[PDB]
Amino acid sequence: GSMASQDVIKNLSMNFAKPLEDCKKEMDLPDSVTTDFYNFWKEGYEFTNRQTGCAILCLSSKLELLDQELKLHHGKAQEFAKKHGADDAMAKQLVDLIHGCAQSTPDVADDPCMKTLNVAKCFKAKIHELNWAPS
Repeated sequence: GSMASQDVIKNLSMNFAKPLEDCKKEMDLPDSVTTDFYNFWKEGYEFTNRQTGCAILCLSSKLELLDQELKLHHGKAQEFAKKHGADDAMAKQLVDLIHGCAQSTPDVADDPCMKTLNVAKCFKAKIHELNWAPS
């Protein structure tokens, strides 16, 4: 049921966010990133600023999920989902959601942080639409 899928997204989310303290101390990120992460799955929550996108990129890099251009490595992202309990179909669906969001969010501003935050907002909305967002 939707609760089982939510549990996969919870496991993914918690493991993804584990190194946030390390990222904050390495990059001098504002404490607003920690607030945005606490509220990441809260329905109707809007993110604070582009530094939350920088935090998402730092967490992605620590988990070796980014390519050299700071874009998601689709294969590594799929495998990350499977290691946290996604079946191959669910993992492929999650990567397709991120890919669709990235195609809707070209990096016109040469700002990987703001582009990443916009992709994350789009991904969050798609996950709520599927009732896959954990409380």
